[PDB]
Amino acid sequence: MRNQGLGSWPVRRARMSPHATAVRHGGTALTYAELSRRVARLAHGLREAGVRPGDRVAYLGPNHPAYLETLFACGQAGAVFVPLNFRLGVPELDHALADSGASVLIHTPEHAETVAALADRLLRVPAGELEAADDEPLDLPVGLDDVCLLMYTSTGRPKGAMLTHGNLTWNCVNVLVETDLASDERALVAAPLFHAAALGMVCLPTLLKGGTVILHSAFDPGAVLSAVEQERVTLVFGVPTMYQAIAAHPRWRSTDLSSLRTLLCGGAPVPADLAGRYLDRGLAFVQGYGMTEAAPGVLVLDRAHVAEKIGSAGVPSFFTDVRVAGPSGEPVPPGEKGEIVVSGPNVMKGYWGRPEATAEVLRDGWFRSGDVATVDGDGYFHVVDRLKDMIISGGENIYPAEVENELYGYPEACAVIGVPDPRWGEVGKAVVVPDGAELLAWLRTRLAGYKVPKSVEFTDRLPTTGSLKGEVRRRF
Amino acid sequence: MRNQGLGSWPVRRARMSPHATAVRHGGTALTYAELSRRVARLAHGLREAGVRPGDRVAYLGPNHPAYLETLFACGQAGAVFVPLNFRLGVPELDHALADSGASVLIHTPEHAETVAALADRLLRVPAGELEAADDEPLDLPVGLDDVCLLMYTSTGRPKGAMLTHGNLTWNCVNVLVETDLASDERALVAAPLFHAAALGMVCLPTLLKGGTVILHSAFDPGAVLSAVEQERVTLVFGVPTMYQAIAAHPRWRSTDLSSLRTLLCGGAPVPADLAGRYLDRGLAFVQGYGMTEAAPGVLVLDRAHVAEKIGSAGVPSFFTDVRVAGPSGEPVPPGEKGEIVVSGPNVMKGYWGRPEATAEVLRDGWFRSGDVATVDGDGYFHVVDRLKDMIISGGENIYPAEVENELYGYPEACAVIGVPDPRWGEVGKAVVVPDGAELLAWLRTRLAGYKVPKSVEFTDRLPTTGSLKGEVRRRF
Amino acid sequence: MRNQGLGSWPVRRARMSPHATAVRHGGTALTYAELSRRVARLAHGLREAGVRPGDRVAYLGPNHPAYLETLFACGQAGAVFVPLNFRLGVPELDHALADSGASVLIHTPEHAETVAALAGDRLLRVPAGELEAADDEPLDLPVGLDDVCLLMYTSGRPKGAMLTHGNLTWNCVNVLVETDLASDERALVAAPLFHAAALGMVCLPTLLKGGTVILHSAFDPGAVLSAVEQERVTLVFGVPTMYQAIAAHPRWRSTDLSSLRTLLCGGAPVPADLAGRYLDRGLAFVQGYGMTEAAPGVLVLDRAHVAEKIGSAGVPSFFTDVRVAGPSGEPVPPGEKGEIVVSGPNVMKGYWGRPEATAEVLRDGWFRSGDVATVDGDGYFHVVDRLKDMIISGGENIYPAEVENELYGYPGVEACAVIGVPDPRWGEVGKAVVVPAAGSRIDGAELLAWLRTRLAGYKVPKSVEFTDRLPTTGSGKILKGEVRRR
Amino acid sequence: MRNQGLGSWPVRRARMSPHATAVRHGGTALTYAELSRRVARLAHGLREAGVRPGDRVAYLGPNHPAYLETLFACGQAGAVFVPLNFRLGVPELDHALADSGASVLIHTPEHAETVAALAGDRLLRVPAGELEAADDEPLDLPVGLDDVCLLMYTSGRPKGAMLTHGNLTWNCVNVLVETDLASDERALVAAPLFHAAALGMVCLPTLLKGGTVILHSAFDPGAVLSAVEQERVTLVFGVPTMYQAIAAHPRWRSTDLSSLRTLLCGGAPVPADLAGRYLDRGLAFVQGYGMTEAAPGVLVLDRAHVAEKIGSAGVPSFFTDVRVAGPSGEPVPPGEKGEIVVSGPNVMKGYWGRPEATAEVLRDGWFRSGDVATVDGDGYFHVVDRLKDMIISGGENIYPAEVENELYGYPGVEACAVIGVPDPRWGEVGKAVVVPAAGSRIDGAELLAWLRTRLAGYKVPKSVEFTDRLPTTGSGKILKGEVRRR
Ligand SMILES: Nc1ncnc2c1ncn2[C@@H]1O[C@H](COP(=O)(O)O)[C@@H](O)[C@H]1O
Ligand SMILES: Nc1ncnc2c1ncn2[C@@H]1O[C@H](COP(=O)(O)O)[C@@H](O)[C@H]1O
Ligand SMILES: Nc1ncnc2c1ncn2[C@@H]1O[C@H](COP(=O)(O)O)[C@@H](O)[C@H]1O
Ligand SMILES: Nc1ncnc2c1ncn2[C@@H]1O[C@H](COP(=O)(O)O)[C@@H](O)[C@H]1O
Ligand SMILES: [Mg+2]
Ligand SMILES: [Mg+2]
Ligand SMILES: [Mg+2]
Ligand SMILES: [Mg+2]
Ligand SMILES: [Mg+2]
Ligand SMILES: [Mg+2]
Ligand SMILES: [Mg+2]
Ligand SMILES: [Mg+2]
Repeated sequence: MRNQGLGSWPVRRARMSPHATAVRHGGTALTYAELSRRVARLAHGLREAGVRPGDRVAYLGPNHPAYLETLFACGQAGAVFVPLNFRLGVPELDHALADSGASVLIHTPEHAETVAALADRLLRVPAGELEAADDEPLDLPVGLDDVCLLMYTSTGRPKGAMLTHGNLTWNCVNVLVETDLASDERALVAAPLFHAAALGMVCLPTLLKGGTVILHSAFDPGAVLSAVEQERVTLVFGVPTMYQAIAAHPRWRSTDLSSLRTLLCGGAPVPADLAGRYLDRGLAFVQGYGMTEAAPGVLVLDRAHVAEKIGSAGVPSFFTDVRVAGPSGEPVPPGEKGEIVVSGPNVMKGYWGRPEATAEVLRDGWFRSGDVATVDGDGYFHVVDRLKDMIISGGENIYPAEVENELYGYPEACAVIGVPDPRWGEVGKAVVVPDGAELLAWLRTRLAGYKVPKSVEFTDRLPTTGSLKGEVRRRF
Repeated sequence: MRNQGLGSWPVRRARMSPHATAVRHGGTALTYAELSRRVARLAHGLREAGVRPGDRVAYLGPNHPAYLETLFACGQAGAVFVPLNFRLGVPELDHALADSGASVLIHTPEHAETVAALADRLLRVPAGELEAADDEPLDLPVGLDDVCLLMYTSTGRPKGAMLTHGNLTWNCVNVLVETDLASDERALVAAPLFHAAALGMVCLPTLLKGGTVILHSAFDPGAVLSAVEQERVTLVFGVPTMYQAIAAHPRWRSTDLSSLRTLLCGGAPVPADLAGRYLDRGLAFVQGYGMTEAAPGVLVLDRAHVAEKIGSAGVPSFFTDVRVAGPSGEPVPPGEKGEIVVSGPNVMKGYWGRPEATAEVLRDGWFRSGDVATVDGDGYFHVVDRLKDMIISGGENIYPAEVENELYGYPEACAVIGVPDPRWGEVGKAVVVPDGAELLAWLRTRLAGYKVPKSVEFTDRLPTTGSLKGEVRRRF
Repeated sequence: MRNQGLGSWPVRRARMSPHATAVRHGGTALTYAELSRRVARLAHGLREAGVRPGDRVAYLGPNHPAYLETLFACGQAGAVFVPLNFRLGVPELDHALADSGASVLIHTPEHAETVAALAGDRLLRVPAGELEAADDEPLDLPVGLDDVCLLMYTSGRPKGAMLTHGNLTWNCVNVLVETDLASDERALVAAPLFHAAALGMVCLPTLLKGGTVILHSAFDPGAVLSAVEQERVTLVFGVPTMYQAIAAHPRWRSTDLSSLRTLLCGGAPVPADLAGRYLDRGLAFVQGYGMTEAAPGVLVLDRAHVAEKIGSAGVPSFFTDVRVAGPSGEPVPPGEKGEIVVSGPNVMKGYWGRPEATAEVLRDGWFRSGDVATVDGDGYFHVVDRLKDMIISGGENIYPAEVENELYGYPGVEACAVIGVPDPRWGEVGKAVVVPAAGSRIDGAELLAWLRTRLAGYKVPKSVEFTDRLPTTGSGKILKGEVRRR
Repeated sequence: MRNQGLGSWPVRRARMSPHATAVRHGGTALTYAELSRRVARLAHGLREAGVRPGDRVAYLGPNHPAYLETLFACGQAGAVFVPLNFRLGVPELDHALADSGASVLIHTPEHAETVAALAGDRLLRVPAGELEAADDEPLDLPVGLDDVCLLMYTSGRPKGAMLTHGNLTWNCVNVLVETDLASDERALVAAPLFHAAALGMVCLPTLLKGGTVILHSAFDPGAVLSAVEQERVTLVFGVPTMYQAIAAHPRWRSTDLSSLRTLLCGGAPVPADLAGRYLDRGLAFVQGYGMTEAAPGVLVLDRAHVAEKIGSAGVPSFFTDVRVAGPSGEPVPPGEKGEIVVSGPNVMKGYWGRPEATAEVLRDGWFRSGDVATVDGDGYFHVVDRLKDMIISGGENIYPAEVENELYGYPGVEACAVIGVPDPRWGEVGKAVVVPAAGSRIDGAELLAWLRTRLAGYKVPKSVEFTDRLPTTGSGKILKGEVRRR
């Protein structure tokens, strides 16, 4: 078989479990054989619409069978898939389509308006039209080092992370090594497949294991609770906010959750209170740390250590290597702070048409996360902060997230930011929404003096749309 | 991490589950951390004994922790491991050591006599001596295309199958894709680790998943039954003969088997009667077809189809491609006979220092199994016979195994062999152990005339040590 | 340097010989310094026009600096170059553009009309020299030797040969190993650069060596002779028909040829007449055999061995392996006929979008030439015919070239071609198509009767049809897609 | 052909120029045909003696056909060649054999005693020419360009540079691109083949081009001159000390040097005296800079640019990238000092069994030269000193070569060396070690007092110790492991 990439997956799965159900969405159920044939038809269709090896095909739409069909079809046509972030403005879609140089944009009816407003040598086709009339799979030569997809990463305009067929395959291998999945898996995907997390951590590994991927086009806590008991979901991925919204809904206590085997949380660390609430209900989080550039898995905190290592990001996935390094590039003394750097077959080729930006951050197979961390005696990592947020005050490092985290012990939302100073170069400045007074004096009971902000401004709201933004700087 | 091969596995597993038990043998229990440190010490030890990248280290001994320690140590030293078949004569050991050019032979006390009789620029050291006094892992550069081990294949002298770190890694990925293993796996290894089957199908995948490998230096049906209930085994690999011996032992009915989740059978097809007996007891066989040259997995018949497709070899493992091909090299019309040929990342680099012999059988990534087969409408394969046993009679193919299989319906053991003929070029000759008469007339009720042997010789015993041999030819 | 491909060549060469003349075209000369600045301006320009890694850029025009600028600019932009046969009509160009999926076409002004008529909605049509951006700093995109450099179309429908950066780099290494080029070469490219021959055998190796490529937009033997003595050409590539026209020109005696060091001849063998005419003016041919799919070098017959091994295609280039194989695939009894099969780092990735057609001719890195040949005890290859021109008649093979060779011995046969035609008795039978000399009269029955004299009856065509002209390539090979016409 | 490595070179070359002389050594000449038969006999012989893929075979002896036979036979047997420094004592050879893990040692008869004293239990000791098997059919084992061809030991303890088949192949491509070699080269190898210079810059490229390698077992300027005029040498490699001894010989005027086309000089820059002495006999040096770990080519200063860019190490070879980097790793303000870092397919796999020492100097395919240098506006490199010879004195850098350069200007300083010596005030301070001319008397205090005249006080050594001779390499570089002696 000449196609070694994701394009071949539907065909390989169909030889193994043709009649097993692969995708559920509204009333739509696709078996593996139905997926293979629908993929082979869209591939031949992209060929006929003039798609050639290395060409980019964008998808603008929600979690939906068309997402996976476009993904596998691209692979089958030797093309590069581009899953757009469906929440972005026209200017931003335009930027993503210009940069990737997409030659075809496949979209769902609800985006038809927005698609018609996009900047003219792009073939914009509604999902289902482009599909052709052969349903025998193409077998084009695709190696694992060939780019499978461009995933745009939000300090500059967005950059396309080049994830190879190899990157996503080896990420799925990592998941199968560290988590226990089976043939009879029923995985609920209510996080977006346009993020590496839903796609890499749950969708692809469930399809590869011959289980069922249940897609929701939207996140609703209630639909997720109903889905869990009605569909007998074994496997869910979410970010803390999605598990917060689920636990907080009226039917949290009423819903039957005995079917859940594996609850994956990524994106950010699970707050202690949230982990405790799921634990109280018999549910333990597997916590993942990762990034787009690692396709995305890097560290796993297993359900056994979730309580024993509170707000650890965990240990390396099997085929990855992870270290904390200085600016010096060398490993730091254990317990000391440095930058998480990642290496392995899951790590990206680079940023699409940005080779210099790539070289700042990728070198000798090692990717710079932009995360400050410590490694404890047991090789468990502890994320401190974003290296970009770091304040330098009389040559001493201040991690806002440490100072912020103390401010939250005070009787809503806060940001600590760097501010020029005539003699220290930079000094802390707390921005707080509440009912006030100068209790920086409380912070002086809690922090190294030099870490305490020298000023505190009260406000009414902060740019907290992130679901906080360092545009707080702009309001110094 | 520069070592991408099996040598790195103990270190990667120890970052993940240090305190979980990896190996049980007599009273010996090794945790992953204990395995990593023991491996790092044997690696440094091999270095100090003058082992350099690409050097061969042989192991002569039974299933035992020293087997895995030598395997991982070789990998860690950038060396090539050579697991000898412990049942072979001195002349045959000599041939395997000459051909591989082993520079170190590590052995267990019981083989000390035999090792002292071996032909003088070989360093012969008992297991445990060579071990050194650093226990920090070496990180030498090892790629997946580097040879991990030489596995000798029984029509000529034995040939060393070069299995790369890549071959064994991708075989383990295949196993994790098609079978459901967990962190809490307890796998019994009473088949020899010097075969690709025990090593590739069970041992490596169980270690990679963070479970426990229970080794028995010998096959005893009784010890296996006791082991299953006393140790709570979830996972067993065997050949039909080993499952035949287990089911036939006094304590078959008495033994508690509720712990068994996955029963793997390989080597040959499970006789209907044997599959039925395990089924009657609630136990379903996953059947594997494979060969040394595929590291070794190729086809899987899952527990769901074990009854529905009796004596099918099954469908391709996910990352493999399998076809029946003519001498013409092309796929054959469905249902027609041809040679199973295998392709994929599990398939060997070639036979050690035999490039011409390799080229007869490996070409464009495709390996010739030497197995005649058919593929049915559902893509399920059916092994007919060994291409080498095929008889050509007036230009028509006779598969002895088909004729033999009819002879076994007659009221012990039989072989059908080719025999020169003045006008047909070759003709059948049945060799039977019983009480006789010429009931080739019964075969004429059952077979195409041209397939019926033209003569039948009765005998007392046949070379049935294989646990039949085409040395029956020699007694034409 | 992250770009290992041809896109990095102008920057690697500008570091060593910045002020040496790289390209001469009439009154225009680029130094290596200027080539690198122009290539980098065009690569930036292409990217501004939406060119991204793997996109296809086509060039329509003759031998021109813009050919080499577009080639190198594509590599620098991580893109794939598509050199179009500039003699094609718009239906054939439409096919090449659609199959390739070119999203940009650069053309010289004489193709403005052809370009206006192309099937194009998502093709940017650009006149050469209108996409030169302000930024002249070389881009350094990650490009490996296994990345595709260009699609070169075959003469079924045209198939796009995927030549990698490695394929073309290793062809140049083959040329440097077997031919003696120096930093003062003055190479005349009067054959088309859209063929592998001029590009791979003369153009790129000369640029690699810091030499001067002299381009002619067209072949005129009179321009070639003026150029050799005026420009002191050291190196020429041509097919035998070019070298014939050069020798049959009135200024062949008066032209100073003393500068000529290396005469490369490919496409077909040099007739004994041709060798003799050049021998007597001191000039010997290095004869090469190759194909598009080997980028293109495979065999060479050097000037030292043209004497004893007459009509040989010669011996393998250093990094290339060459064999004659059975219809099986297995090597043949030495002396007997089989197919030339080629292996090495010069051999293509496969045909673009045509994986099944690729697998029929490319397995285990061995390419099926479609050439029938023998190999002698000395490893010298002898090309007999094209496999697909074979005529099977009562289950015996007939080699038409053996028959055409005999037909040339008959008074007033100026050109001919023997094709397979269906027949119920024999499956196939030969038909001769013969072009008579303008001042010669030929009886069909006498011609056939005379062949029967010379050949086993099974080889002799059953019929003869006369014509004024046969379908010949720009070079002068008979298409044999005159099966269609008779 | 499954062997892509140097092991296949004798068979690839026997196909093209079988009867051309490949190697001449006094009265012995091998044709390419005979080299291939001998290499194949030895490869079979090695395998009979238990040599398998990846095993190490060492050669102890001078420049000799057996060097090249063992090299190519190792490749053909899938094995790794270990060319030992034949000037080493048995403790240093024992180290090289133990670190390499050689399981076979081929030696010429003059090393019979040294070889008898080696620490060996599992080493087969073999006299050259005693492992020639009957089978002369080339083996074709699978060998990739990334397989290790040879371990070349560094001058800590010696480190084994893993040079791949690719590394050495791509060095030869670099040589063919930048130097004008032809099939009639007659290359004199009077420098040792156990160094990368003679092997990679002259020997292998000449064999690739179907030329003749003329080997001398020893360097004697009188033999070199006789050989040039008698053998009509076209190509020579040497370090400046070899070219100095050749020019200071009585038969330099009477020797016909007219055959010389290419003079390659590596190791160190040619003094202005040397260039002038060769200029006046019509001869110009192609000057190369390189190291073992780049197989070894990196920079070249061609004869066309030796005039204006005096003391330059020149510009990068075509397939090699070269930069000056901060202690950071980042490129430096142009004109300022940093370390030469090298990238390209010629750069080694790493040091054998020494992955940590490798990672200190080799990341992202960039190798740290240990050379301090500047680059000018023209991309020409200027080597200043070795990084590890730097003297840090009150946190200021002192370049000893800048100080030794000034010391050479003082009456009767024949040789000298400046080393770092510990000091409590400044961390480090310089000490001069000076060899006086046999007929010169020098006051230490006056020498230092005069340096103070010429240099900032912080650069001037605090002490001077006199000696009769300094530790110099076979070439003539000062070891600087005279730190040990003073
Ligand atoms: N489990 C986690 N714990 C803490 N921070 C995390 C975790 N997962 C992701 N992050 C943060 O989010 C980044 C990933 O960004 P993205 O590629 O957009 O998913 C990481 O580099 C961290 O800064
Ligand atoms: N499941 C199976 N069914 C039938 N034959 C098998 C099966 N597994 C292995 N074999 C046979 O045994 C061979 C493997 O030999 P070995 O490499 O020694 O294990 C295959 O090529 C088949 O001939
Ligand atoms: N020297 C030659 N002698 C005979 N045929 C040749 C020679 N050079 C090229 N050819 C033919 O031209 C074909 C390549 O065509 P093309 O790829 O279009 O250049 C070869 O496969 C041969 O059939
Ligand atoms: N042309 C040259 N000019 C200056 N130093 C050189 C030159 N060629 C070689 N070297 C020095 O020799 C080193 C290589 O030593 P080796 O690897 O033992 O040949 C380089 O790193 C330089 O320090
Ligand atoms: Mg950039
Ligand atoms: Mg053989
Ligand atoms: Mg000029
Ligand atoms: Mg096709
Ligand atoms: Mg033409
Ligand atoms: Mg000679
Ligand atoms: Mg070390
Ligand atoms: Mg020396």
